[PDB]
Amino acid sequence: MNPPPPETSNPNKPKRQTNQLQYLLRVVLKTLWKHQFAWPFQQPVDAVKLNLPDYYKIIKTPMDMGTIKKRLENNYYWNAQECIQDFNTMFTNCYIYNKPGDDIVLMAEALEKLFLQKINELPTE
Ligand SMILES: CCc1c(-c2nc3ccc(N4CCOCC4)cc3[nH]2)[nH]c(C)c1C(C)=O
Repeated sequence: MNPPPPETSNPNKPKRQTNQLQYLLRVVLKTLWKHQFAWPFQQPVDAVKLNLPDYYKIIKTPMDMGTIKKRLENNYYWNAQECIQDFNTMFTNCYIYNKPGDDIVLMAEALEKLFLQKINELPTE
C-alpha cells in the first residue's frame, strides 16, 4: 500500500531562497529531469502500480525528484545541503531496495554521476 507522499510545504518550517538553491532547481534538477533515465525517479514509487508490495516496508524515508522539484519551487529548503541530502536519499533508497546489476540501479548510477558532476561546482553568495 502507498503512504502519503513527502510534504512539499509546511507552515511551521521556515522558507529560504539562496543562489545555490536557485541553481539546484534551474540547472541541476531540470537537466537531470530531461535525462533518458530520469523517468523512474520523477514521482514517488507507487508500490501498488509497480507491484512492489514491500517497497515501503523497507524504505521508510522515501524521496523522488518530483518531490524535490516541488520543494525547490516552494522554497521549502533552508539551504542547498538540505536539498542535496534529499537527492542522496533518493539514490541510496534505490541501492538499498535493489541489487547491483538491476536495470533500475544502472539507471540510478548514471543519474548519480551526472548529479555529482553538476554539484561539483555551485555558485557563491
Ligand atoms: C523498478 C521500480 C522502481 C521505479 C519505477 N518503475 C517505474 C515504472 C513506470 C514508471 N512510470 C511513471 C509514470 O510514467 C509512466 C511510467 C515509473 C517507474 N518508477 N522507480 C524506482 C525508484 C524503483 C525501485 C528502486 O524499485
